[PDB]
Amino acid sequence: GTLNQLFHNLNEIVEDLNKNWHRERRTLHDFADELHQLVKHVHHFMKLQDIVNQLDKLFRDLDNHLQRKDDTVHHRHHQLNKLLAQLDNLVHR
Amino acid sequence: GTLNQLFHNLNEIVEDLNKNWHRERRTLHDFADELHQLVKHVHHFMLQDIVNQLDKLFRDLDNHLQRKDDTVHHRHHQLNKLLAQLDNLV
Repeated sequence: GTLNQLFHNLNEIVEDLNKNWHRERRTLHDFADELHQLVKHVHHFMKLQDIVNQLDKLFRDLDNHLQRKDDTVHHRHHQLNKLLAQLDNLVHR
Repeated sequence: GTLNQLFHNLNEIVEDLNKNWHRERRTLHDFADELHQLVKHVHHFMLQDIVNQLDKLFRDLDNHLQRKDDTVHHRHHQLNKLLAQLDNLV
């Protein structure tokens, strides 16, 4: 009865979390791509080497960050869904 | 009963969320710091269509990070309420 309240509340939180992740992931992936583009671009222009090198380092840091983000969100996402399904079962029983 | 397993599991999940945010936040702020220093370096170096794009990216990320701080603040305050309530029920 109150268990129903928490389920509702958690379900909403987990949906919100998912939606934010979709938004973040797009924002950061476009971000990276534009970085990529600008690294390609600077490499087409050519002293200016410190700049391109540093952008390349930054592209790869981010790129590395997003891969690990994908894996981490994938795991938490299944752990929260698993848990919501358990709540679902326990409330209605 | 089994609402114990559910509480404990959610506790752990919420702590991991929290841990991974601080790791996240750090990684991206440092990343933004460099980007800024870089923009600021090139600005003084400067064709110049690139500093425009560079300064665009910086605020793109800076915006994202301020937004995130707020979003994370809200979510975690919600999950704290919920856990408190859940452990109250056990």
